[PDB]
Amino acid sequence: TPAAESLNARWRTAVVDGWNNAFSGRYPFKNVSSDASLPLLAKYLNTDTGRIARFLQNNLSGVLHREGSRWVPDTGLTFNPAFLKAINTLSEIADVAFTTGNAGLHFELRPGTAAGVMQTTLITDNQKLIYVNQMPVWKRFTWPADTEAPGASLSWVSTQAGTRQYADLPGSWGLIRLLEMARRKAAPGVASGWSLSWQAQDGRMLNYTLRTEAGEGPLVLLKLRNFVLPETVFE
Amino acid sequence: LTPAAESLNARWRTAVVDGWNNAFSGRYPFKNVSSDASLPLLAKYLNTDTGRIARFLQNNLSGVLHREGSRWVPDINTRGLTFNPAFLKAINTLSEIADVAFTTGNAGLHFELRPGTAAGVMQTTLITDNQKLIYVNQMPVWKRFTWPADTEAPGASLSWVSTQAGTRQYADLPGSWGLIRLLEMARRKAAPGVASGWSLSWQAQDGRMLNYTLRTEAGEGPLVLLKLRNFVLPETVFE
Ligand SMILES: [Zn+2]
Ligand SMILES: [Zn+2]
Ligand SMILES: [Zn+2]
Ligand SMILES: [Zn+2]
Repeated sequence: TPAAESLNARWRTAVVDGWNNAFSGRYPFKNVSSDASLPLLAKYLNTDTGRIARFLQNNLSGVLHREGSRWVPDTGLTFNPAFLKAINTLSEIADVAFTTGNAGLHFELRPGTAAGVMQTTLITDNQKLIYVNQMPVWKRFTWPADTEAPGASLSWVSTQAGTRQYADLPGSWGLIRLLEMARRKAAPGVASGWSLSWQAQDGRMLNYTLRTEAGEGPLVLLKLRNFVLPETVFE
Repeated sequence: LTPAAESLNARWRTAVVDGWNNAFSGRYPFKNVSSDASLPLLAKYLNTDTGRIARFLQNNLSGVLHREGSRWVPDINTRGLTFNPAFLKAINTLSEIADVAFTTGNAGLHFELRPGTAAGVMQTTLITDNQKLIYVNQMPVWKRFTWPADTEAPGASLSWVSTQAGTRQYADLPGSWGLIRLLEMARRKAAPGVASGWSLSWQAQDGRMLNYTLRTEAGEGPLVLLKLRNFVLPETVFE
């Protein structure tokens, strides 16, 4: 219908044009060195005040409704399935990582053990976890955390060598780039838990368990890899 | 002090204090007024490592002042050079607030509330940034809240139902600081046998108490923002 087509043009002018100008050729969308701006991303995907949420409220209130964090179509106006997938992916990321109106989440890590590993050191935005042999406990982390030098790093001591660096990933997305490198799987019998494993250069495993406050915690940001904001709302 | 101390004080006012006062004079929480201070602008000044104040300290005072965790300590005591004690107290108050409420580089913290009971109170409704807690004297549970929480209409409110009347409003405080304005009104004391807990009580207009227990993640949680009430950023670093 003409109303549907005018809405598609408005969606590009009000939202998509600016989204692509901000995030083209930026990590996490692409595996590149240049980082997406977290405050700019918040301005687009904030749950209630973001540019996308406001567009949905101002133009689609009668055909699309919130169901907690989900966006559900109200039972020549058929939605582009890519548009529905995209807004649902962004609403899930906003619910986990942008609750305060800016990027910010908490999670906990518990260090694990591995044959031949004497020590592990994981750092994110100057929050350090050194594990040698203390009783393993859950350490709370914040992402992002205010620092002059943001980034994440991981190191280990083996039975064959002194301290070695697995990776040093600078920038506000350092933690996310590091998580992208881990082997990840559901933790057996751990509520909202994931077993993380980084295979170090000597073949040894650097093991941790991740526990979140909600959903996938920081792993949710990986849903932005190769993410495309559709240019159309209706088919 | 000496010409070097005076030049540094002048740089402190040009780089930091002039802008701080332009942003925050006659704004809540600094003054008990209707106009609200900007939370993103406040973060740009007091962020622990990246804030305008922290950067001034790093760029101009690295040889006479250093960090000890979240704290700022004089080394410094170079001959005839002495800090204004109000300057040291002020940066340490801001450091404490930043450590509790600005860990992500923007305003943001979590806390939990558990509702309590009072004679003649049949319901209480507490709302902050559209997060609602309705209590009707059943088995009490903890509810998690975030401040700020993204919403089109920020603010906080509290209402109650009593034996003498239906729903009454205790307060409706709009704006990003609504929760803080509401917490300011409560009687507060350490909770008996609750780790990092405070018992909060609002004395409603009918004389009945609207009781809650607050549990925080770190320090005073949202109560730390009350340290900004009547806060003055000193115009001088050195005497
Ligand atoms: Zn937390
Ligand atoms: Zn720091
Ligand atoms: Zn909402
Ligand atoms: Zn007061």
